[PDB]
Amino acid sequence: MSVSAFNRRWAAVILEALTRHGVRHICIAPGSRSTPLTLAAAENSAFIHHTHFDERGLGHLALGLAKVSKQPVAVIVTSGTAVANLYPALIEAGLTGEKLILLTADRPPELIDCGANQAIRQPGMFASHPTHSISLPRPTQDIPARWLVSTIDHALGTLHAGGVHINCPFAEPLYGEMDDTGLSWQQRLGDWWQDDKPWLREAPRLESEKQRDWFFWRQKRGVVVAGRMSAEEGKKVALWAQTLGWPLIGDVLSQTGQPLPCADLWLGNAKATSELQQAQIVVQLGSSLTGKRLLQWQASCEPEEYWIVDDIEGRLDPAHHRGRRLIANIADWLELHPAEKRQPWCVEIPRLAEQAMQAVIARRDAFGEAQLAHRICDYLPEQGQLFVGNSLVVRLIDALSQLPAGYPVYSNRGASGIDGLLSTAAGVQRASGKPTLAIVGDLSALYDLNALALLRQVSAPLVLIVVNNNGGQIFSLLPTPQSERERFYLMPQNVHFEHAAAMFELKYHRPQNWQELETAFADAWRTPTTTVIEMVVNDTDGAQTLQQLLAQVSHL
Amino acid sequence: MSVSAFNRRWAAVILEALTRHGVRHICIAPGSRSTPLTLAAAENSAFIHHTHFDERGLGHLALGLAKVSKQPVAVIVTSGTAVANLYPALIEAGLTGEKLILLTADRPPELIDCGANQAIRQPGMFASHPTHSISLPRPTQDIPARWLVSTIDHALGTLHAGGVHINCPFAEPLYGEMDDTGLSWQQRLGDWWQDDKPWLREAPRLESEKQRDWFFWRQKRGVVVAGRMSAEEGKKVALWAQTLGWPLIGDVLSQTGQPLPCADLWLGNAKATSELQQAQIVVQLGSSLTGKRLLQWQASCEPEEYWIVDDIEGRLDPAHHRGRRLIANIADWLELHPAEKRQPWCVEIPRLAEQAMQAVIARRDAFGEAQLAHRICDYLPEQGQLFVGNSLVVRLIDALSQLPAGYPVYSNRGASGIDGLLSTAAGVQRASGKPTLAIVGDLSALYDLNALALLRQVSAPLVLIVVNNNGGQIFSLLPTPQSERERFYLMPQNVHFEHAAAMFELKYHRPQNWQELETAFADAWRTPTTTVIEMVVNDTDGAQTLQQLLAQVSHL
Ligand SMILES: Cc1ncc(C[n+]2c([C@@H](O)CCC(=O)O)sc(CCOP(=O)(O)OP(=O)(O)O)c2C)c(N)n1
Ligand SMILES: Cc1ncc(C[n+]2c([C@@H](O)CCC(=O)O)sc(CCOP(=O)(O)OP(=O)(O)O)c2C)c(N)n1
Ligand SMILES: [Mn+2]
Ligand SMILES: [Mn+2]
Repeated sequence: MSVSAFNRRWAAVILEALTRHGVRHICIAPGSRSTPLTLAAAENSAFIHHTHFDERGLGHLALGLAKVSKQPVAVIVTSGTAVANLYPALIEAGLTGEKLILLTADRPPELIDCGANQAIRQPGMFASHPTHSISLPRPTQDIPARWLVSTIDHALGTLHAGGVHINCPFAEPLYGEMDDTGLSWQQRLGDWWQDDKPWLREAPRLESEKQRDWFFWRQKRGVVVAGRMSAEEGKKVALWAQTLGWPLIGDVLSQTGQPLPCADLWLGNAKATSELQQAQIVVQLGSSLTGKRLLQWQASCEPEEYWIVDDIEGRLDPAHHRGRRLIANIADWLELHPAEKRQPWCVEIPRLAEQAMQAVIARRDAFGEAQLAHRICDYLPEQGQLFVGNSLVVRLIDALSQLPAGYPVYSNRGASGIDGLLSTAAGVQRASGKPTLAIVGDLSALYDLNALALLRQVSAPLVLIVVNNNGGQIFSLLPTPQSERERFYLMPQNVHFEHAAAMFELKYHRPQNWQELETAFADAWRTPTTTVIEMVVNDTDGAQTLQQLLAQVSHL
Repeated sequence: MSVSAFNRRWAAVILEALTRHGVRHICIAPGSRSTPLTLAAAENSAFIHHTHFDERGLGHLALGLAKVSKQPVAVIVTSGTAVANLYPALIEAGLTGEKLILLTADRPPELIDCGANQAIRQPGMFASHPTHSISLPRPTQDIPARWLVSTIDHALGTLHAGGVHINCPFAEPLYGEMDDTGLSWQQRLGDWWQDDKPWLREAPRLESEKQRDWFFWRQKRGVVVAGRMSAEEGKKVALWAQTLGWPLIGDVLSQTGQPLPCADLWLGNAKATSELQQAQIVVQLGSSLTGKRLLQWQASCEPEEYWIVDDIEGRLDPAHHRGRRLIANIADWLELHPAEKRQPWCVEIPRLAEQAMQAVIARRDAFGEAQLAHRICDYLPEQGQLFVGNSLVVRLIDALSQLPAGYPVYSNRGASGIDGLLSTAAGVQRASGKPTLAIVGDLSALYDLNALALLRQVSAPLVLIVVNNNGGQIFSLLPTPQSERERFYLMPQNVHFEHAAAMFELKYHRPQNWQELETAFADAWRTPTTTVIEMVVNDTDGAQTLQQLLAQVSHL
């Protein structure tokens, strides 16, 4: 009888189904059409609920929660452009593997393509970007509940990685007190309601087999390249490479401890590339390599075989080497392909790497973003985590700093968007409950400005450093044309962030030197709140310092 | 020879072609991959160039420019999530007809699906929402320029309404001096380069035929419903209905002068709906009707025929009446189907409409948002335009005010998103150069908060009223459940906007009464700048006032 009640019973099956697949966090934006999902979510004691008014930020909040928790995270939005705003986070999840379950409320079929308010064509609107797409039918008791839960169970069970789009049409009436409509329909699932398992368990695992000729290849002159991986994996890779006696090129995202630091500099030295030409195999673990010199060396090197080990699917070598693409958990893969103690074969590169780091240390004093990057390991929160933004900061830390082995680093380096860094950082913090250092540029902070609202609720101190070099100064590093560079590339906005912090009642510091910066950090880590630290620097100093250090090390 | 040079020659053909189809405005966001497009655009003197750092706002800026200018507007963004951020404005354009030309830079095919930075699958990523989608091939001189310009001319030439997605892959190198690579390839177009017309002229017109039985139907008892249309159209429709003697129900978006105002109130009176039961034909011009009582009357009425005249395509009647869907320019359609002077047939409704307005007038004094809506006609800038936001404000103005005939009203009421209202208003202002009054709610202002950067550049005064009722109070009008209402619907953010204005160096007022509001208005219209006026009101007063006035008029 009651459409509004059955709507909520239908939605209740969807949300309860998700709890059987480890969904704990659910992120909700406001709306009317989403009522059945949102009320079902509110009533379900399994969930931790997060809310936000910007669906683009909401998507990135979910991304950050999923990134850290390694759990699928659900999102509820209403029909219309609210759904479209999830696209950026969905795309990034597609690339880096976060499991985002997007429950998107829709108008019923009778209200599509007839000029109805807030009604658009939603099925398939994210194209190939979701791993799974489910277009649910118009709710009816004539479709059994066992079908509905089975469909959700299939999507979640077979999900190796990435996003799921679950489009959810509901007809009005949406409101009214609940009667018993749909109760007997729900009760057809029997004691599944009191169970802790899915209705349908479908969970095939995707994994490459052991390479049986590894014991042959590990005897050769190899190189280990470490890309993005977990903090624990980084430590394991570091020990493994050391035992092999193979040089380890470690990305800022690797948490390997970077035993040959400043690779973006010493890879620019012909003596290094000459030595690396002796490598017969490269084993890369993880992906999304950061540095330009590393990506250039990757593109140029011609080992007999190039292997990439990672737990995400598809090709990961943009230079298309002859070799192997091995899908595996990195820690597991290392146990299957163990190192045996062997004499190191590289002689020149350790020397060069030490000289490179010394060159950077020689320039540590100036109060600039290159120096902040270089020294960032002095400001990492104890037992905390680092969220690095995109553009120059990730490149400068990668080139100029040596981050501690096993110290957790998080980022959005799939598509490397500057559109969701603050809201992602909020999710990263909330998921782990750890003190968090996040560092972003000024255009990045502006892009996701309203995410400062989310940063008013963190469970441990979060320091947000905004490096303000007045524009996108990556375009001063790149060889952009001088005539058009300022108006069409850099796009300086000539703002500061003191009033933004004040608007959201966040503590704010604008340190003018290292002493004030250290005092600001000392102040910030004291309370479970977000502190904004704006570091104002001269526009092109960071880019020019990198260029100068590159030139200096290349002549070593 | 030079890939960087040819990239720019290929892009130059694309941008020059657009100038032959009335594209004057181009909106550009920063990136490296977009370099060929962006430099080609920068070099082309036909364009007015706009920039912004948030691509979602950039899309809405373009939407606003197109909305007012009635010409196609181009957009350039780089590859990755930048592209995804254009979705909301593209969807809105699909519904209300703005011609947005989206030039989205892409990686070349060899860098897709191989773990390359900022490379995603872009062709088809907007699904069915663009009117036309072009996936350009990897640039090569082996494809003649005449094909490239012809393909663009086909897309723009046959564009009745809505967006065009032009995906533009470019391979590196992107930078480098221009040599003569591609010059002879371009010159194959001969003196087209000096012409003012397209290479291929393909411009069929889409239009319904004259209704040959109109002289029969115009003598029947009809009702005219006026939805969204141009300001000039509003005036013509008002005169046309008056001549026919048919009652005119005029939307806030119609600019008809609303001769039977407060329709959202008096349509709730059974005596009005009883009189309307005599209507044998309803002729609706324009669409996207605003008010609940009007949408409910539309759904319940059963005239012999229901006609909708509008210049956008497809079904526009969400109640699916037996009738006609007539595609035409509204002014042209009225000339093709002229009115005959006939005696008005409605007697009861004019009485009710007068009584309804008196009821609202009785409550004009309180300093609340309902009163602001009612009185807004008294505060319109001379020779200006109104941009009305979504949620309560558009509904309160529609229900409670009588806007002057022919006074331009602009809005985003296709999908009615609250995600781009400030940036749209910025585009609306820049397109017309007129003094602009924009009114939005607090969550709306937060959603598009960084668009205040754009409002730093207006060519005439813009007053931005932010109605702060601490949350989405439309969900206090809707029968949402009380227990979950605050956390999961209203989502109060408990902020003010004084610091937001200050951040972007915009004048700010927080008036405490009408005198102070009028003083703020007086100061604001004096300079070509944006003034922020924050009206802080009691959260649920506006909703409750509307509810009470509805009840009051229903009992007349
Ligand atoms: C949503 C979107 N849209 C546009 C872009 C293009 N884009 C970039 C990519 O080229 C960098 C990808 C990467 O890190 O590899 S970096 C950049 C400027 C950032 O300025 P900033 O925050 O002040 O920092 P700074 O440059 O260090 O001064 C832009 C605008 C994007 N990435 N995402
Ligand atoms: C991008 C997106 N995402 C979510 C929504 C859902 N949604 C609405 C639709 O229900 C209203 C469509 C309409 O106007 O017809 S209104 C609304 C809250 C607005 O709060 P406010 O600005 O403070 O104004 P107030 O309510 O008067 O206090 C939301 C969140 C949306 N529209 N667009
Ligand atoms: Mn910057
Ligand atoms: Mn509000």
